[PDB]
Amino acid sequence: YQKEYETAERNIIQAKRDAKAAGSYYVEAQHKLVFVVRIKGINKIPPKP
Amino acid sequence: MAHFKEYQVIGRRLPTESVPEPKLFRMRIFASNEVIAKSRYWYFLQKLHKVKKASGEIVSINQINEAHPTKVKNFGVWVRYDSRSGTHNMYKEIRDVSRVAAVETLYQDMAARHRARFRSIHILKVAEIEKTADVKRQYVKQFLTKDLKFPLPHRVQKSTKTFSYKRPSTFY
Amino acid sequence: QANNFLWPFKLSNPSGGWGVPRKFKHFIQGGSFGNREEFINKLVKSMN
Amino acid sequence: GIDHTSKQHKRSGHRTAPKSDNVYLKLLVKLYTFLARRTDAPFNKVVLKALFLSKINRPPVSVSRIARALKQEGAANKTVVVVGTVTDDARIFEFPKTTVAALRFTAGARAKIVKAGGECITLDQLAVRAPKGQNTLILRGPRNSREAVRHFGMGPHKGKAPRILSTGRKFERARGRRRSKGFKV
Amino acid sequence: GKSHGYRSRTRYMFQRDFRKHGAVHLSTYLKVYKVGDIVDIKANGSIQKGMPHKFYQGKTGVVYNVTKSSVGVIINKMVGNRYLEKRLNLRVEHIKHSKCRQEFLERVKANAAKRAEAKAQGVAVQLKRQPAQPRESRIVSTEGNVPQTLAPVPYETFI
Amino acid sequence: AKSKNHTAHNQTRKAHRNGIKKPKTYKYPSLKGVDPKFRRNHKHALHGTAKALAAAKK
RNA sequence: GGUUGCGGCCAUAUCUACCAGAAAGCACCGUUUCCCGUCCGAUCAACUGUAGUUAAGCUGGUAAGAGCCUGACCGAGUAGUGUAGUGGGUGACCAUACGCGAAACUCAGGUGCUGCAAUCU
RNA sequence: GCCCUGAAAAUGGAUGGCGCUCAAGCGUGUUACCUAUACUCUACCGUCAGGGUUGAUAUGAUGCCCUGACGAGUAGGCAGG
RNA sequence: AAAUAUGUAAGAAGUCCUUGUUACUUAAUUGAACGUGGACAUUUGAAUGAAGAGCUUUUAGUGGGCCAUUUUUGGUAAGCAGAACUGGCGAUGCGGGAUGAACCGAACGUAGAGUUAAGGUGCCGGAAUACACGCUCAUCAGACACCACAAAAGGUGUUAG
RNA sequence: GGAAUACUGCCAGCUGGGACUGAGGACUGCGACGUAAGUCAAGGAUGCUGGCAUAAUGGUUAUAUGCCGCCCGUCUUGAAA
Ligand SMILES: [Mg+2]
Ligand SMILES: [Mg+2]
Ligand SMILES: [Mg+2]
Ligand SMILES: [Mg+2]
Ligand SMILES: [Mg+2]
Ligand SMILES: [Mg+2]
Ligand SMILES: [Mg+2]
Ligand SMILES: [Mg+2]
Ligand SMILES: [Mg+2]
Ligand SMILES: [Mg+2]
Ligand SMILES: [Mg+2]
Ligand SMILES: [Mg+2]
Ligand SMILES: [Mg+2]
Ligand SMILES: [Mg+2]
Ligand SMILES: [Mg+2]
Ligand SMILES: [Mg+2]
Ligand SMILES: [Mg+2]
Ligand SMILES: [Mg+2]
Ligand SMILES: [Mg+2]
Ligand SMILES: [Mg+2]
Ligand SMILES: [Mg+2]
Ligand SMILES: [Mg+2]
Ligand SMILES: [Mg+2]
Ligand SMILES: [Mg+2]
Ligand SMILES: [Mg+2]
Ligand SMILES: [Mg+2]
Ligand SMILES: [Mg+2]
Ligand SMILES: [Mg+2]
Repeated sequence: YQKEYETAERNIIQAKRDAKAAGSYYVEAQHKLVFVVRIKGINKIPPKP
Repeated sequence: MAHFKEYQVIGRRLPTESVPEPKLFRMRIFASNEVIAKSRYWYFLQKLHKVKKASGEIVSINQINEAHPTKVKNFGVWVRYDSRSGTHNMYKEIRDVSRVAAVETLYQDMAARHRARFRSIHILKVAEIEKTADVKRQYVKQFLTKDLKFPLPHRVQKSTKTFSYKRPSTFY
Repeated sequence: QANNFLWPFKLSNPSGGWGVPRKFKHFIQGGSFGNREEFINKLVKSMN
Repeated sequence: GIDHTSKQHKRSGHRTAPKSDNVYLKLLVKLYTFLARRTDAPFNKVVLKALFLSKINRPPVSVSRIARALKQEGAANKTVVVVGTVTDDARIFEFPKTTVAALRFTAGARAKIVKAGGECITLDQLAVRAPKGQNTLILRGPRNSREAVRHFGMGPHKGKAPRILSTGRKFERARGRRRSKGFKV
Repeated sequence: GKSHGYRSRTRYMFQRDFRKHGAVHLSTYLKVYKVGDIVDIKANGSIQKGMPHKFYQGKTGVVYNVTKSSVGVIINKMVGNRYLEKRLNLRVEHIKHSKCRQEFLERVKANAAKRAEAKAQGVAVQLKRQPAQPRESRIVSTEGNVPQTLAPVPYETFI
Repeated sequence: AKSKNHTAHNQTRKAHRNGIKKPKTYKYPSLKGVDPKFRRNHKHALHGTAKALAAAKK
């Protein structure tokens, strides 16, 4: 997994530099994952949310 | 809306089989982080082309650093803004070392003098003014005269302690 | 299945603060709430 | 705080022990909770629970009812288990052999079963013979056959029995019970 | 005082579609209905018999009966804190096969088939629908598409 | 004295404590209101198929 | 491809005007003994297919034609709207943030498609 | 934009008070700091749940033991005292 | 002709093949229903969650409500009267709004340590008489949501356009 | 042309100061370091030293000081009224 990671990240970096080099723009994949933190307490909340 | 950086934002409409390769549009946006800058990109694009970010994508976002961050320049600033009772265009001048430095004083100045918060202003153009005396505005021309010097009368030093055993002076 | 096996993470309040005068506006508007994108790491790290 | 999604401190709605104070029953319970815990065997888990049931939920199993179950294909030699009491029934004539384990036999039921060459076992006796419930047939009385339940769900068009104390024409048979007297039900 | 007749509040609901008044075309009478079919109810106010009450306008249920001129439909209606089961006798002018049960049956076939070619190749299938996924990396080129840069525009009156 | 006249206020809070569940679905549902001729013939159809199923057990 | 009978969708099929139509069909068209209906064989009924005609119907063409249809980063991401703030404003009201998104307008293109059966230089 | 006029009510008096004028005022930006019965970690009380254990072997099997979570309350219901 | 709200579906009670029953139905073993026998279980037919799901009986209190944002009717208006959805108060302390049923924050076993919220940090009072660019001088300045009001109209005050 | 630095981010990089806690009670578990026997910071604190006796310390009580604290019961949308 250390390798997987290390080379995915590196890959993306070089992708970008190559596009630049070709006069193109690399556009990154949209994020497949998020972390969400609830920051409002628990009173007065509308049913749907 | 803070300590400003300036970004190139480049975006486009999503590809269709009908139009792969749709045209690319760029804006220079002043904002403090890139989440704001892309927001701002879409806010303007939506007022200028049919596109919502749901039909478009951002292709590139890149910070543009000041080229000569210690040459002093005089900048022309063009601004559109809302007052409590209408909306106005306005040309002002700012003397500074970087666009990013200029723009930030623009925002403080719109706040001080016209009570314009950030939501209410659009930066229309910002430009180094090439030839001195294309400078139009007194309060910047004043600084452009030859062998300019001035004193700073009445100097107040801040004191580190609450009592002082001598009556201070303002002498500079 | 993996994610569900993980109980909800119980974070503390952020150590160092929220960095804005008011949480209940959007991150775009001066802060907390909504997608702050990459900047979630800094926030979660101070909460963790 | 916590946005609770479910009642806090809710207690399972189930008996955990018999409400009875009969020492002997507690002992049958003490037996079965060892058995239930220490063997696999679904059987004891079932018999464990049934020991806790209140009287309304142990309706009696009758001796003809055992006769009938014994006529199931491949059932004739099973030992039939009633976690409750077995009652006599003058309605079957030919009654077969088998071994019935129950909480209680009425006198006629013991007689009947015995006379036909069979055997009456108590639950601990059934335990030793069948620590895992091997070759048993658990039987249950008709619970909704009770008089109380005739009146449940009483309402317009429900088909239920009023709680009447005294019956005949002249008691609750006129307005609202026939088209000729106001409406019908 | 107040007024709550049977067709109360129905002026726009039972009206006919603009430039679509008159005879109802025969397709309506040629559809066949089966017990267990899923129909959508929608009143045709030009046919006053066999007409759904207005609560059922826009609602979809299951056919439970078929008759000379009508289908019986089962609708589940909420009254209080509980759905009650309701049965309606609608004439056919007021009913229409539910189009989504059709996509569904079509897909069930498609599914059986996808399963077949997969087994008669002995491979994995994957038959359930995924939702729209994030979007993978791309390289946009600039050949013929050097980005055009835009700026905000000055206020102006057009009046 | 006049008093309040109507409101729904609180009524959905109340319906949703224990509330809504759904229909009570069965295979083999109520034949209530189904065409009498039809039913009368379904009877005979079912009797017959039962008959034969038992006929195929000798 | 034409035409007829029975249609599906029900103006891209309707409307106005002017042209054009071989062949077959369809039509108009001749007749009044009969069944049948009229103030009136006009309609409706019957009879011949015989005496006649494409005039009309009908089909298609024309038209910076009326209407209808379709498209469009045409207008307009506008109007309106779900959600957010101890945002602005004396207020009326307005701006921003995450989203959804019209109508009229303008311009471009189009003006029936089709199922069954029969028949035709 | 700020400021000034327009701007009249009754006991003496209220940006909360003092007082503050390149503010301790108005607009805006940036850091640090103070602080709730909230959040994080830990002890203890109780409630609920799940689990183990009289197999022969001293003193409670409605017991002993292990583990996780939870705790606002009028009218009112039940429980243990 | 929106937005928000709203109905149904996303399969084992399913699919396919074979051919049984009837008094219904068809010109017609033709359909319609219900079935026998045979085949198909890895993703079996989107997502996320499930603190277990389903069910029965019986009985308390209540049946004056009120408030806020938004929609909204009557009224010049009202701390007025009347509806819509949600969230609150009532039944509820705690931290902030000096004060205060209803606003902001946040809901509560007994405690220790840490961190924050809303709100604050001259002194009263815990916390920079912090940093930065302006603007403002009032012989009636001004000073913070709900909130404890101010307008038309004027100024050669001063600012920027 | 060749560097540096800032900014942002990563390290299963090394270290200093301060504060609260120390539940548990033979052994069982997962490991780590050792060539090894052994060792360990690895399923919850130990070790060394000292201090106190008509006392260190703790409970109670009175009083002062800081901050806080309206009269209960009742009906009520709303009671310190
Ligand atoms: Mg923006
Ligand atoms: Mg917009
Ligand atoms: Mg404006
Ligand atoms: Mg603007
Ligand atoms: Mg809020
Ligand atoms: Mg967001
Ligand atoms: Mg043809
Ligand atoms: Mg068709
Ligand atoms: Mg005649
Ligand atoms: Mg005539
Ligand atoms: Mg004639
Ligand atoms: Mg005729
Ligand atoms: Mg004709
Ligand atoms: Mg014709
Ligand atoms: Mg023509
Ligand atoms: Mg035209
Ligand atoms: Mg809105
Ligand atoms: Mg809003
Ligand atoms: Mg403000
Ligand atoms: Mg507002
Ligand atoms: Mg608006
Ligand atoms: Mg507007
Ligand atoms: Mg979004
Ligand atoms: Mg549309
Ligand atoms: Mg077209
Ligand atoms: Mg056809
Ligand atoms: Mg034909
Ligand atoms: Mg305001």
